[PDB]
Amino acid sequence: QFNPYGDNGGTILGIAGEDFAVLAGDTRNITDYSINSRYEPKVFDCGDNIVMSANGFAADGDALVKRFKNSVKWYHFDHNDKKLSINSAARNIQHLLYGKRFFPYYVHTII
Amino acid sequence: MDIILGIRVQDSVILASSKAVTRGISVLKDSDDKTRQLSPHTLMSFAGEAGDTVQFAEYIQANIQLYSIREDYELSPQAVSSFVRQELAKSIRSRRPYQVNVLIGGYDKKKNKPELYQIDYLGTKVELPYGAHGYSGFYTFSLLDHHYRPDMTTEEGLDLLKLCVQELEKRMPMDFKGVIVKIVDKDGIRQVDDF
Amino acid sequence: DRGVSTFSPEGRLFQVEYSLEAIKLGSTAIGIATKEGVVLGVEKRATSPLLESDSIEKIVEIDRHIGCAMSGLTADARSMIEHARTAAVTHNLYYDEDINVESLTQSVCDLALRFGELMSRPFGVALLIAGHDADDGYQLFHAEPSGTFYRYNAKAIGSGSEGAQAELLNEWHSSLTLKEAELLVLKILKQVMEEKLDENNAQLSCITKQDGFKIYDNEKTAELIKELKEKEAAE
Amino acid sequence: NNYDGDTVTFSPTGRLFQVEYALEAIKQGSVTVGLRSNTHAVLVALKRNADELSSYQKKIIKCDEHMGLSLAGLAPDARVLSNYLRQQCNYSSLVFNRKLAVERAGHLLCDKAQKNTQSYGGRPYGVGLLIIGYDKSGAHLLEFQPSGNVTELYGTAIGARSQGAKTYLERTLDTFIKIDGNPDELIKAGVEAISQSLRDESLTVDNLSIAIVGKDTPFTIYDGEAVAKYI
Amino acid sequence: MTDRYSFSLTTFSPSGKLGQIDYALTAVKQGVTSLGIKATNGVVIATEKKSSSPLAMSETLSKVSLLTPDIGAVYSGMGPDYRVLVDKSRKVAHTSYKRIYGEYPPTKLLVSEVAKIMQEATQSGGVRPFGVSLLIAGHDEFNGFSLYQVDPSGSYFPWKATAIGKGSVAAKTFLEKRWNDELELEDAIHIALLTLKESVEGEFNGDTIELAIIGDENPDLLGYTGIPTDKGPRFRKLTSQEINDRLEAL
Amino acid sequence: TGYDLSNSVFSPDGRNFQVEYAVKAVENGTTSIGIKCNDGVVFAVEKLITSKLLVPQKNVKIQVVDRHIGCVYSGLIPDGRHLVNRGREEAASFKKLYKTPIPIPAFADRLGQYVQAHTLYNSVRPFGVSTIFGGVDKNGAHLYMLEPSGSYWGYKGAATGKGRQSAKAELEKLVDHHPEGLSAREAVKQAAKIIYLAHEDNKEKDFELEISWCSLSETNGLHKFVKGDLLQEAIDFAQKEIN
Amino acid sequence: GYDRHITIFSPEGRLYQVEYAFKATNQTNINSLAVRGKDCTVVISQKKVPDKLLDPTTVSYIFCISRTIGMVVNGPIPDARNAALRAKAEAAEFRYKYGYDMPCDVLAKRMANLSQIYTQRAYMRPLGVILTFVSVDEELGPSIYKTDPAGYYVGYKATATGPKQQEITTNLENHFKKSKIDHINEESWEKVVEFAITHMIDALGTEFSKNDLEVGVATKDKFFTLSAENIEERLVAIAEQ
Amino acid sequence: GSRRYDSRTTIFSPEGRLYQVEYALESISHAGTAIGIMASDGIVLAAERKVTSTLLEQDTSTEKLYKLNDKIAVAVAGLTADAEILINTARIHAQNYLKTYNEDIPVEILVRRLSDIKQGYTQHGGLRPFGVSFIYAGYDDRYGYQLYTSNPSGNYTGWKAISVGANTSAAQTLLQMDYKDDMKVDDAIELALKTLSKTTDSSALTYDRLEFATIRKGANDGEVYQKIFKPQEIKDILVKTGIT
Amino acid sequence: GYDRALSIFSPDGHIFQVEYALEAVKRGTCAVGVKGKNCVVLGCERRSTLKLQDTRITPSKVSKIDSHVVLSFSGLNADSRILIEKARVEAQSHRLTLEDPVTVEYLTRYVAGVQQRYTQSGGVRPFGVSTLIAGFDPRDDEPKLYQTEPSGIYSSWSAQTIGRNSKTVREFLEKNYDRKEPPATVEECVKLTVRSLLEVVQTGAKNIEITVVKPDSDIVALSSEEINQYVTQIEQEKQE
Ligand SMILES: [Cl-]
Repeated sequence: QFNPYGDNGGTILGIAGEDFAVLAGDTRNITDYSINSRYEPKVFDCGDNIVMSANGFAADGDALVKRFKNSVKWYHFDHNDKKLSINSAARNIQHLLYGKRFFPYYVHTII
Repeated sequence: MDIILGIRVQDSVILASSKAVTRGISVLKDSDDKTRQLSPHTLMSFAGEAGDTVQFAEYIQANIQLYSIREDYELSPQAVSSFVRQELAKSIRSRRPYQVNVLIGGYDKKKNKPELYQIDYLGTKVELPYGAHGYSGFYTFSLLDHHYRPDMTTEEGLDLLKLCVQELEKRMPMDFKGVIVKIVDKDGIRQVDDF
Repeated sequence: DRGVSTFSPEGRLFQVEYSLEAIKLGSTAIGIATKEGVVLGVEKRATSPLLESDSIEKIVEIDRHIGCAMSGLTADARSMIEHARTAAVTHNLYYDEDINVESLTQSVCDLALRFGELMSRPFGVALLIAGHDADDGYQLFHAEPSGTFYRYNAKAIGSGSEGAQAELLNEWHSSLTLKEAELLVLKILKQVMEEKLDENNAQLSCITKQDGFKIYDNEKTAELIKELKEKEAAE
Repeated sequence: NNYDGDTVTFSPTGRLFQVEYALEAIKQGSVTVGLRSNTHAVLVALKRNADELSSYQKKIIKCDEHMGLSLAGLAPDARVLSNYLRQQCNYSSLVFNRKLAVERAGHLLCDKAQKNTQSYGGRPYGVGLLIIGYDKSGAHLLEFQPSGNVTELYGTAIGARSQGAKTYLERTLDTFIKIDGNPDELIKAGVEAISQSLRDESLTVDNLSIAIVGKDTPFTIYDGEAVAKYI
Repeated sequence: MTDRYSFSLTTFSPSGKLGQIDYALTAVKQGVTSLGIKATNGVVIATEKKSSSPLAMSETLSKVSLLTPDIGAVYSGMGPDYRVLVDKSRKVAHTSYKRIYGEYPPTKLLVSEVAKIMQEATQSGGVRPFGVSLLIAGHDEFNGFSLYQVDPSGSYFPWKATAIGKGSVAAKTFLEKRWNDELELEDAIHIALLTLKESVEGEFNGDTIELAIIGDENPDLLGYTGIPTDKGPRFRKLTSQEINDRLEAL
Repeated sequence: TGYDLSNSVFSPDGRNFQVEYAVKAVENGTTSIGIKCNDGVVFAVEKLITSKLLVPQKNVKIQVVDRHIGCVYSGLIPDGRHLVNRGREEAASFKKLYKTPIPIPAFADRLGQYVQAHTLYNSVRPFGVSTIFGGVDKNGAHLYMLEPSGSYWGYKGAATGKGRQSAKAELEKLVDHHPEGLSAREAVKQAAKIIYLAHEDNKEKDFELEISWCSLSETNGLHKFVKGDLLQEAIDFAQKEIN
Repeated sequence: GYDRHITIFSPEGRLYQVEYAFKATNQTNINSLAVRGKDCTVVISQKKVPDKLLDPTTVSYIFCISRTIGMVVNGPIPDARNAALRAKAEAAEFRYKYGYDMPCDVLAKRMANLSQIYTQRAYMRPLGVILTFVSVDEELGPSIYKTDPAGYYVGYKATATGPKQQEITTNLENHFKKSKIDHINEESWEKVVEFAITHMIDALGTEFSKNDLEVGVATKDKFFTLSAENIEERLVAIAEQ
Repeated sequence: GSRRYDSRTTIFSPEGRLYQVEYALESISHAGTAIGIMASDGIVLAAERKVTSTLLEQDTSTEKLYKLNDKIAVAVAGLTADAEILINTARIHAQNYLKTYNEDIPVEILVRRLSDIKQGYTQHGGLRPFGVSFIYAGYDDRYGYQLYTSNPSGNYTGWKAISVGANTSAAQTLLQMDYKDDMKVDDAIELALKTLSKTTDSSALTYDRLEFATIRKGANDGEVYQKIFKPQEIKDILVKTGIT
Repeated sequence: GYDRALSIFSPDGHIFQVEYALEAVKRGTCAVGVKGKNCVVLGCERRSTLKLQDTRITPSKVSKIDSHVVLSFSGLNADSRILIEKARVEAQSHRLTLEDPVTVEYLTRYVAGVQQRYTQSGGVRPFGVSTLIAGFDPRDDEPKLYQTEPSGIYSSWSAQTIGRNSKTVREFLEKNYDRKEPPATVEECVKLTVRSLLEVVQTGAKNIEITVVKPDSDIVALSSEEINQYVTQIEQEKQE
């Protein structure tokens, strides 16, 4: 049987300071016991001073980040270049993820 | 939902329906009325899968109430039961069937007769002097076989129903938290508040 | 006959131009935007004295920060209001925030030209959409059935509109208070209305940042009418 | 006359009157100018107001980081077409990781407008567009007419009194094409061009709308006190 | 590339006339004469094979068509409209009847189904009525022999005998004099040939006349043996020779 | 009367006047030609320089279908593009199913049936273009010309637009004076001349010559645009012949 | 007068669009003829290449529908090709579904039923063409069946179509009145083609070169068109007797 | 496009009438008269055939009186083909109601359904209305004997006696004159035939011209019987009442 | 599907199909609505051109939508059934989802919305019907009377009439109805409703129908004799 999911490993970490925030991730990409890449960026600048990472199954992670980046683009078009606040971004990402409630994006996301 | 009984006597139909609503480990409620008035002289009790039971009952209720306004007329218990049966018989070959068993107790104002219909989730209709759904019938039908007479009064019907409830309280494993009893006669539907 | 989406030789859509004529026949609606709020007022125009005038709902809430007044075939506005309210609430659901007044107006206006042979004809109603958001502050928009919308410092629509707009031309300045704007709407309504203006045949409303969109009570409007009469008599 | 009831009908001389009437809506629209050098491309648009209380109708729409247009005619039709361009620009990026070529963008607009001219029930688009962009082959300026005809140009103008600005550009051709690595001088030439289409009214601070795209310049729109420099 | 004619092309005029039906009836009037006569032991239907050219092989053009083994049809009016109706009539006899009940429909019900198709062309979107009148002769076990006329309107009437098309008025008067309720099939064929001779101008023989009967069961025409209940088709198209034989005793 | 107001209506003549009106749009357009040579075809077109502001060599009119077919048209330019877009879909589905690139006669009928379909209903307008197209297939070179009616034939030379009569006269001389045939490089030069000669009908505005060609020897049977030195050589040859 | 624009009845009971489609039939100004031999069916048609720029090899109104069926069209080429493509599709689909080659007369009926629909349904116009189908059918033998814009169709012993059809028709009528048979009593198709050309020459009163004619021949199990050189051979034989 | 040829069958005139409905009613005014008369112990349906020919096979013929179920019948005036479309729909609605509720359909419910179908053709779809007016004669256990009529507008009303088709003005005056509430079926039969006999455009009223039917609760043991009269039985009732 | 735009704007800004639908309402029999202090009364005209009618089974002019709301109308009868059916369905659908019967205002707004939709949908004409919708909201004793019309506008009325000669009866009501003191009792309200109809009806009691709706689903239709007593009392007082 075809299994649509995989596990590309990795680990990510968000920490919120007083007037800053960090989003860290390791750069290793794996499948089973093989290393795919020693430097495959996982944490992305999405514009509007938001950083994002969708760690787990890298194909679903890339798909989600790509869709959110695009969501930011269309948020500018549709609402007069308004800055997407982090709380708004979060709610938008909930709807992206829940949209595939019955065929999930196999990732733990942090912004 | 567990126990629903029906008994048709001389001049009325009596429906007894358990009050317990249990989900898994806990008894969430002990005062649940497992019945809907479809028309002034027709009452439907129901039991089956959670959600499906009420959704189906209220759906039938809305349709019979819609008929009553359109024609300014009450459908006979026979007609309401045939409508209900068809809905269930349609249901059983659906994507997701209604898992609901019903008793329809009604007083036919034209014929001046009480009528009790037993319909299961497959759409299996039968007119009976007394009926039950699920495990209730296993205990109660033998009692009713022994003690029933067609010319019984409503008070005799209620005493016979107490004897059914006592037997169920003695021998069934689940605590169904007693029954709400309702009488359907020429004057309409009323609830026996002390049972 | 002829296509519903047909261009005239001058380069205008016949149906859109004819719907604009229907809007001219409608009751007057006036909007005035200030730095203290936006005021929306309407002529009710009851067709008979037996008609209970409080049931005439020509001023309408879209969200807490967005109000709306209408003029023309007011039955056509119900599906536009419905769309606006849904758009406002739906955007709050997706983004956890109030929706921009411009973005709301743009959403309403997207319905306008969805007609052909979709709905069978344009809307026969113009809207004054007033609101407040954090980005562009207090705003008043005029939403037509052409699909176009203009922002306005002040605007009149309906039967008395060109008369009212010339009056708003002179009277409006950037330093208007809310109380001044209220009286100014009442003044210009009284001027262009056929029947004598009172609390039962005219309605006021406003939208402020603090309190949001509020339709005024008849008792509150009555006091502002009495205040207007005295200040006109004062010189 | 008898052959102008719908877009599906040719006249006896081979004309589509509904398309020509749509073309007329553009001439009624406010003037907008487009021009470019080898490094940058500039849109200059005279915005129109309803009256003194009203705002000035926005003429320039951004399609991507490297492309956008100015409109003249029905603004709702410019919104539909710009949204279509936004999507096509976006599809090129998502699927091919490729910025959409300005020439190919024109071809897409042409074909979208065309379908409305050959089928019954629909109407032509009632708007003209000036698309500017910077892609892998440098700066570009396009003129879209709702007949379907799209034309790559060094400079142009569309709208009311646009023939004045178009003549100026036709004289200035050899000068402004050489304005490389100097955005302010290219905008000046565009502002001087659009001035040839003015009568009675002059360029005020909330009247004028300018946009620019170029080599190391994203498509950005300048309105309000941002264009006071060029008045 | 759209069918935008979702509206009726047949509508009521101020006088209450359905114009397109009347005009269809006018087309039927111009058409060649065909007739039907019902006997006690059979029905006969007949028409003139009006050949469009002498180079044309008029045998290939069948104006008289078998619908079921016991039902036949003939027409007056537009031949192509008739041909497609015969295709639909044959099919509806199977789909709406034989595949349900395992037997062929009775004459009246098949007629009803044809009538329905013609009525729908009189009310549906983007179509004109059929420009034909049909004469459908048939037999079934419980109704016996029967003859029906079907008009462009969808209306149908049972007849003892009738004619439609060119010389119908004269032909119907001729049949009124000759018809009685004691006619044998041979007598009806003889009367059919006499009636049809009046409306024909040119040659009058088996090659220019098409004539079929609904009569006795023909087990010889069945094609197989071994089922006592299947006794063979009651419909039979008379040959060119069989017609000429009866024209000598005319 | 009223027979010319709706497409797909036969006049009492037996004519579809809306198609004949489409032809007028074609006759109004710029001149385009096609020349069949020994092992290929050559397409050329007149591009009117409306203004100095038009960027030279940029507003390309000739279109490629698949990799082996060239298309040029006169009339309503968008209608031509729509037809070529369809042609590309037809050529793609043909190659997808049958593997081989679409033969030119096969491709011609695909355009022919599509254009003809736009004369069958009142809900669509006929095409306002005559399209000259062709290329090299397994059976050799083929040139076609396709009208608003859906009518098309094979050609030795083809011409359409405002300068068609002038062009047709010139093409007819080439057919008479070269029965053994014309070379691909010759056909490019002659195509340039014929567009220059046909420009006397559109003589008010100056123009820009555009040529393309498919030839078995010169382009490996692929459609290519004539560019640079070979284009300038053809322009010089054309300029010399008019003087 | 919109009863003349679409296919609905006029007060007289007429379909004017059908009648005007018949007139479109003669727009090409080409005359066709079809005759039957013992073993064959021959169809000839005038070929007119007015333009010198035309490739004469591509100018044709005879179509190979299937291996056994040929079709000559009288009418404009776009409608002719519309009808050709459909007939080819129908003939191929028939073979696939029913497991034997579509008979000529059945294809004719099918195309006629399609033509009928255009006369009844308003959105579809009639095709302005007359379709003459020819084959050597395996059951019926040499076969000529003709369809028109009305949706009429019938078998023929011989036929002619075009502006001067009546002249050709009477010429053929008079020959068959002499011979008293339904066909050309001739063994080889080559001589049946010679008959066809000869009787068109007599009927039209014009001489033909090789490039003025176009010939189709149906034999058992194939239909084929003759080349210019095959026709030349035919013309030489006619002249030599 | 197609708009050019659209009659627009579902529009108001300036006066607020539906053109096609009015013209359909004009069509119906030329159709053979049908009369319904309701008595205390039954209903009569009488109707005049339109196409007198001696060669029409009358005993197997049905243009006027149709059976919807065992309890309900209709008399038709207008296009027979149109009526048959509606009749087969009404026959199905009756059986759908029987299948659902296990009770025969009440007369008004069946009538309303058909009337609603007719209404639909006047408000949407762009099609011509049905050129038919029905007289419904029926029985149910709620209202007993009922007479209704529907027309192409989709409006229906109940009646004690009613005519549709030709000469209804004259027919309705004669019925209004001689009808009484305590009337019986045998009297109503006589009234129906006398009314047709006077309003008919023909020279004389004969058996071969009529379709006749009764719905009686005068079957064996309190049931309801629908009698569609045979030609000979119509001939007998014409002699009995004294018309021939 | 049939998509044709039947309701469209004309050069003067009018939608003729909507206005011609109002002419169908003008043709319809007169209907009147009068709300008292603790009741609403719906009066309706029955034209006496139609005798030999069966008044038991003929569709009555006032229709119950639910047990607490009624709908009368003027205009095309066949069109009114469609609105009544949709309203009845929506009334049960409201009870099913909201667990509460409709308010009179809600039901009016729904019926009005259906009427509006038919003025800008392809392939349909407007309803040739205006309605009077009357009743009492659940657990409320304030009377409600609303009017709708083909365009889809709706509004609340102290008293209102629609249909033929509605101009005359509206004239009557405008002078006879006092807002400060409405008909205090059922008797007074029915009397004023009958009086107003007697201006137009021009015949005794067979041509008038009255339906009284009271709070808590108390709806009753008056008989001929009960109405005829009001007709007798009005004209005996008038002779003075
Ligand atoms: Cl077929």
